[PDB]
Amino acid sequence: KLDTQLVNAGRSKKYTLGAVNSVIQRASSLVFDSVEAKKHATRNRANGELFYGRRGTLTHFSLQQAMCELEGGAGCVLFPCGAAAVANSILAFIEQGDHVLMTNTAYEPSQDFCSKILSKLGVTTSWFDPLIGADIVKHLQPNTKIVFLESPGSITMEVHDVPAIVAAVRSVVPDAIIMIDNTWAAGVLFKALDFGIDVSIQAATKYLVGHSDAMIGTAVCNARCWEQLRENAYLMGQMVDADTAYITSRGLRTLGVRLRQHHESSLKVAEWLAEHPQVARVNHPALPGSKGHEFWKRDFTGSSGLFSFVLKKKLNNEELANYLDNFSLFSMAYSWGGYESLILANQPEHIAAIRPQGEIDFSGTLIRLHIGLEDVDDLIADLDAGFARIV
Amino acid sequence: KLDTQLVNAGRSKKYTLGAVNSVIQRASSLVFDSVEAKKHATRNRANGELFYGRRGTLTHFSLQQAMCELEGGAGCVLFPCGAAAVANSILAFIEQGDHVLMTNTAYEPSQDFCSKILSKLGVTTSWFDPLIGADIVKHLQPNTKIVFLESPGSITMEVHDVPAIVAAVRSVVPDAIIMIDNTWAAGVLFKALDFGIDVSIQAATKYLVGHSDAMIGTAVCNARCWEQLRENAYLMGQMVDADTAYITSRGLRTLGVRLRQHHESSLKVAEWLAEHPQVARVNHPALPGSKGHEFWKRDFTGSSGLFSFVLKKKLNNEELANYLDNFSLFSMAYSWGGYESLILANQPEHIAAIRPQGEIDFSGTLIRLHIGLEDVDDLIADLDAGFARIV
Amino acid sequence: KKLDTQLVNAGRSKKYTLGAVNSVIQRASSLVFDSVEAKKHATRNRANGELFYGRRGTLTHFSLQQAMCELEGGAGCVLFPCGAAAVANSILAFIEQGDHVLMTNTAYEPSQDFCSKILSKLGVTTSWFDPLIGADIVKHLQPNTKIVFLESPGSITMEVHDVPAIVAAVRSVVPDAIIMIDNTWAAGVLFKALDFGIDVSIQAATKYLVGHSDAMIGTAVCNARCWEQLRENAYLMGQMVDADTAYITSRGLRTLGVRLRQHHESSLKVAEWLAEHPQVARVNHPALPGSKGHEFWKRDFTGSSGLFSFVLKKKLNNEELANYLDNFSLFSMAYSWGGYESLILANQPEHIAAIRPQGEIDFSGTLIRLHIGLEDVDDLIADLDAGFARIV
Amino acid sequence: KKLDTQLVNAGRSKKYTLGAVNSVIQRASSLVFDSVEAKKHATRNRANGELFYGRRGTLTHFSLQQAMCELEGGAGCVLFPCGAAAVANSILAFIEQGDHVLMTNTAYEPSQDFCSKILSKLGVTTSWFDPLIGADIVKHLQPNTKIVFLESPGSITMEVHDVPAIVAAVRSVVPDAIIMIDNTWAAGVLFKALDFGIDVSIQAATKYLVGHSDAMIGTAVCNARCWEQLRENAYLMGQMVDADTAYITSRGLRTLGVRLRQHHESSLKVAEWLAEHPQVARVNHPALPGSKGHEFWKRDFTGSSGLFSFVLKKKLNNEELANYLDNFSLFSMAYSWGGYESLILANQPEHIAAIRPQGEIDFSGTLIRLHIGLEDVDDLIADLDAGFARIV
Ligand SMILES: Cc1ncc(COP(=O)(O)O)c(CNNC(=O)CNC(=O)c2ccccc2[N+](=O)[O-])c1O
Ligand SMILES: Cc1ncc(COP(=O)(O)O)c(CNNC(=O)CNC(=O)c2ccccc2[N+](=O)[O-])c1O
Ligand SMILES: Cc1ncc(COP(=O)(O)O)c(CNNC(=O)CNC(=O)c2ccccc2[N+](=O)[O-])c1O
Ligand SMILES: Cc1ncc(COP(=O)(O)O)c(CNNC(=O)CNC(=O)c2ccccc2[N+](=O)[O-])c1O
Repeated sequence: KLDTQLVNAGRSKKYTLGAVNSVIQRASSLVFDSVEAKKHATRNRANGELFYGRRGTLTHFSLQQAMCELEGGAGCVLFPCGAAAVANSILAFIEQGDHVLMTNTAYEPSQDFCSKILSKLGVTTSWFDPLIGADIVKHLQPNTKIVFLESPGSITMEVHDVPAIVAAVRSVVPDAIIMIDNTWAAGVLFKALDFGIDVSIQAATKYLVGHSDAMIGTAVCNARCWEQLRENAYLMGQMVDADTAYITSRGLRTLGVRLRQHHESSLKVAEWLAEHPQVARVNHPALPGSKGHEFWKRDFTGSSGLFSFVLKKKLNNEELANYLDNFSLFSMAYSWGGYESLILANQPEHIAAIRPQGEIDFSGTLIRLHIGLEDVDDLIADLDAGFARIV
Repeated sequence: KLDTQLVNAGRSKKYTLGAVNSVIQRASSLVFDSVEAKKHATRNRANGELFYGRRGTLTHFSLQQAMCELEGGAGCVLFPCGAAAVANSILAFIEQGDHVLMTNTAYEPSQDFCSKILSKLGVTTSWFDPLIGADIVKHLQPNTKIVFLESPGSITMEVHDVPAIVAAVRSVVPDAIIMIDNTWAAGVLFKALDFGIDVSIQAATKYLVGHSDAMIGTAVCNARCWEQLRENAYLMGQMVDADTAYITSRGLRTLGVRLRQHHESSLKVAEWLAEHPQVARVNHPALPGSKGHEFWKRDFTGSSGLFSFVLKKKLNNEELANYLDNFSLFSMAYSWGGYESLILANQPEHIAAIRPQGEIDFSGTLIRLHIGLEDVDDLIADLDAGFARIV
Repeated sequence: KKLDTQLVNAGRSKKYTLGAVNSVIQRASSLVFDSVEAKKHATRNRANGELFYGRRGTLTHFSLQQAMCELEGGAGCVLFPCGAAAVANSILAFIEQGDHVLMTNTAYEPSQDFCSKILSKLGVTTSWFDPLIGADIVKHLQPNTKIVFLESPGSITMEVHDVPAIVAAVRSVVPDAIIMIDNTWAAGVLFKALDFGIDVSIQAATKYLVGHSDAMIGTAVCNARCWEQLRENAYLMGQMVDADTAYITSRGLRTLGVRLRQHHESSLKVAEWLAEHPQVARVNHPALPGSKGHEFWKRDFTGSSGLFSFVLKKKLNNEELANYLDNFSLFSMAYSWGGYESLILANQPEHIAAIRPQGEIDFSGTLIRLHIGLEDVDDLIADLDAGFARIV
Repeated sequence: KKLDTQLVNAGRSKKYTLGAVNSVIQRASSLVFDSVEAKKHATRNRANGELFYGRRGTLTHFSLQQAMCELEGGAGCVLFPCGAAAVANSILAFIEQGDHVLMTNTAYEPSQDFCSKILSKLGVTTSWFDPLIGADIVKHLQPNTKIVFLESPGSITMEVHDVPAIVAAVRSVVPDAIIMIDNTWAAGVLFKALDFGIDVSIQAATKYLVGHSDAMIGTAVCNARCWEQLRENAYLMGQMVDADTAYITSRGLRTLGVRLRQHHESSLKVAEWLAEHPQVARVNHPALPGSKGHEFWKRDFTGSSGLFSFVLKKKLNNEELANYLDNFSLFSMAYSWGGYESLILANQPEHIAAIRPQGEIDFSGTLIRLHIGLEDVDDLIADLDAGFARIV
């Protein structure tokens, strides 16, 4: 039923108004026909009645309903991009004197938000290994307000044991807010809220949009946390434009047919790479032997198309250039989750610098691939030609 | 030359590409043709070279150039709405232990951001009377990091003596960042940076857009402050979508013909109201006798169309309804700065609650009007019929 | 009740705005019927503003249509992908093989070319008339004249028709003719075509109504007589415009008064200054005495827009033309006009003689067409003035 | 080189993307010339992908056009505001008074109506042929036959043409005929019309190419023979589409393979289950044996999309029709199809007989047309199954 849910999510008649898709209602001012009307809207301004564009229009409410049904939440808070949803969801719950506990595999800007913004506001952050599981109790302080997960991890793709972490956190700091950047799973391949996580955050920019042309962050919250996140994010003026909400809603419609192709293609490339003479290791959550694969197999209902592998060699600059500058199909760029395939390289030194309190365990150049919707054999061909350029 | 500047602002060929208007480049991923290319973009990622959608596309850079030329700045930082530009421009400059000094006439959500978000981050806020001028030294602490102005003030429309406040602030706390919400002036009727203000902030939502259908905040910064605001806002993931940037750029083109009509019409209504038997006072910066009018006349090059007046009576609920529910032309709604005319009422109690460390000096119902582009005599007719409903 | 109030409010009923200030943007091809009964009711009202199929329009189209009928005083508005589409398709909707089309020889070139290249091969003939022919138009009417096509002011050369005299003459000989006008210069509002007994007022909404040179759309506002046939026959050619464009056009109306007053004030000031300039032979601005049909402009129009032309005393050679046109700081070379920015275009008399069928030109120097936008008028005059310095 | 790779990359050259993954959206009517020389060069290349005027298109149009020529193997793509506009205007671009149009009687109703209501009054006649006539089409050719109009599978009833036999027969008698096809069902890609010797492949891009039921656009991909005349004559009717829509259509291509594979797999599964259902008399799915022209589908197509129909054993009365159609949970009633969602439409044999000129229908029960979208196929079968329960 996921495919059916996706097609229908948020498409109530009060939002579509005769069309198939939600209307696009562009507004700041929302007009009250009367003082009574204005009073009614005012009491329901956080409850899907038209009140002010900053709180949203029909189009925003449609997307919010859809995200709440897809991720099993009480509310969905919207932001101009994923990095805004992370920074602002964390800010919404902290105060001076708090502690933040974040996976050391967190997306780099999520780490930087912590080390550069929070630290000057009297909030401390420390970090843990993604495979720590129930041993995360070691790192929990009496002032731990936030435990921030990302499964699979950015770049190196380690999958957490979420149930073990959650049980540990609840037993030691029940007041903590547990958050996850669940972008890799597009929110639907790993039902974070069903595991006792409080807030599931996405760079909706990625798979939800699906086309590399609109930026939006979402935070689906359980009932415990929705009001605080919603009201504090509002005080920060966080919102997303109506047209971007429309396009994200529209992305959901093909999310299933897309994710199934990204899964099938990326796993095939990964299986091929793992057997390649020029390849040291492959980090793909779906691949047997990858870090946390057991958790992926147990806790997820699918895979997306982002993963990485480690070359046997550490490429020098000339080799790096010969490798990356000559691809026919893979493009160099940041972000992922679109229809096209992307490639990026990270040297182990670069990764060592964004693994706080951790230790890197590879020495070759790491290549991150996003496998899009091109023919998978064309993409294999392209990688095979790349391996020839560096033998 | 303002009219000419507005027509041409940010319309360089590298942005328009053969068209009259800037292109609309929707993107998250921006592609690097080579490793060298990627290195060059990386060093120039805050300097108008394509790097990542979060930093912006051609369309964002075009708007940023235009805002910088119109307000005489080193840089323009973009946000999803005005409330986001205020909250995030202030956050960008504070740390735990700082003090914020804000006019007590500041837009309510700007005050709330302070009292509800900053206070829990160990930052204190206090407030001053808008007409305080050089006497603001009274309120300056050795830890005052931000002095936040809004001229004219929200709702009651008091105009600051900006030169006197700035001189006082500089002489006592030279390290302070002086900020203004300059939305009423659309940034161009009061050249805030030329007065020694560090950051000029707009709800671009208002006059810059001009049509009540796109939300966007801007912060034009001098060279002293641009980097910090830009980089810290980025760490908060602040941005605006490409299409909204396009539409804001497009708004500028008619900004002059619009503002001239809002000035001419609103002043005529104000002159009429000031002579009306049912009216106690009129708060219009352009009107002789209004609070700070002398400063407006000296420091501004024009007026917009937002102002307020005070009824001789304090309307009861039945009267409020009879008055507001029966207008033909004025609509009830929040925001302003569009092509249409709006009306809102505030009771003195409501205003008393958002004037921290101040004292209200009126007792009748306050009516805030936004005078749009309708025929001014039609709008007078509509108000005259409204006065008949409450005699 | 004044035009500015009309412009702000046109089309903005709550059934289209749904709480917002502007109409909603309803993007759709499929429109869903909740029941057989609902489907049957929508079928009955499919050309009557009930959601039935995207090709017939959505709420966003209905809003614009309502606003256009209000502004031009029409019974209906038919929408098209651009001005040229509204012209070609409004003519096509009323003709049959064996009909005759009578068109002003000052008509926009593609409108003439549609007649001469498309209609001719469908057994429909066209002839042309001088825009100042007035009551003597009777001389050009045939038994089979189906359409009389006006454009006032004319394209490029700006001649104003004596519309009352023309309309009275046509009605006296072929009362059942379809009289159409390309009313783009006036933006449908500075000249109220339907009050003058014209059947169809056509605009490239691309120009003034949109106002920003970034969307294309044609409109045809019809009296009650002609609406059904134009609408149904335009529908059979699949003519429509996208919902977003309809939104932007409605949004354009909002500032149309403040923009046109500026275009009027500025262009008139530039035209007066050009009239006094030694390098200028003649100025073709409808608002200016000595301009063809000025007298009809004064009587029949309530304003001027920003488009006009003037004739140089010299006929520039290619080198002087480049010198002149290549070195402007504020005027740009471009087609279209009706936007916020100022534009310049040169035409040699030989070029204009070639698109004046069955008529003669009245000038021999280089003709410059100006669009005066919203820039400072003195900056614009300084730019023009430096141009003259380049060709003395 | 496979279709999926093609789809992801079609039209995405750097001169159109400018650093982004997708083409830029260039909204424009005016396109600015920096000099007389630049203006002269743009004039020369105005139908050749150089920015000249918005009506000819911007970078966003050129990108789509390139992608369409690549996908359908054409020399050019002409763009139109909707499918119906691409049909009416592609036919109009090639005819003259005294020509004859020969069209399949299974052609989309508005395509027939254009012929019978518009072309007839311009001295152009039309006749119709059974979609299975194959090589016997020679029998319907006239000395003056200018156009032969195919649609395969046919609208509603889904009959597949034996295109090779038809094309060979037409070429043997009137080699200079213009053969056109409405190729919307195949999305231009499951049947490569131009490899079959057809001159013009027309789509309502509104359907599969856009894929989401929220933009309207027509395309006509032309061989080298026919491109200029279709393009220039379509230009004279002011035919274009807005830049944003062109963007969205190009963006639609990106997911067209993953969507069509799903539509194929799901619709085939539903069609097989319907074939076995007791309340079902016949299933018209091209992919299914016993369906008219299935044999030509198997030989000539590389896939199926999600649109098909089936015929009930009963002819439903009005009460049963309401009962059936009014109570679906996942299927919606709507026109158009080719989107992500599932749709249902009923037609009575009397309705279809009325739009089958010069031919007979082959069924007598109620005909149901299904669009199978991206929902779970078993959920869809449960919805259909509950429907049958409502009319047993
Ligand atoms: C898991 C996850 N979570 C949030 C975001 C941010 O979303 P947004 O890009 O929509 O703000 C992302 C964005 N990801 N982009 C990429 O992984 C590739 N880009 C980067 O790594 C990048 C780009 C620009 C600047 C800096 C970095 N970086 O890693 O430091 C994410 O991967
Ligand atoms: C001077 C100034 N500065 C910033 C903003 C906010 O910009 P944004 O609306 O684009 O976020 C505004 C927005 N103004 N809106 C209005 O004055 C009318 N609305 C309100 O007062 C309002 C609306 C909704 C909720 C609360 C309030 N309020 O005053 O508390 C502003 O006036
Ligand atoms: C009075 C009038 N009426 C209709 C139209 C057409 O509008 P559209 O551009 O929205 O189709 C216009 C168009 N105005 N455009 C120009 O002056 C510039 N462009 C051209 O003239 C042009 C452009 C493309 C192809 C052919 C020509 N031409 O003049 O032959 C008009 O001036
Ligand atoms: C094979 C084929 N070819 C062209 C078009 C037209 O596309 P457009 O809707 O983009 O013009 C279509 C249109 N498909 N639309 C439908 O099945 C639903 N709508 C209608 O049939 C309809 C709609 C409006 C007016 C008239 C009709 N009609 O069938 O007569 C098509 O099926």
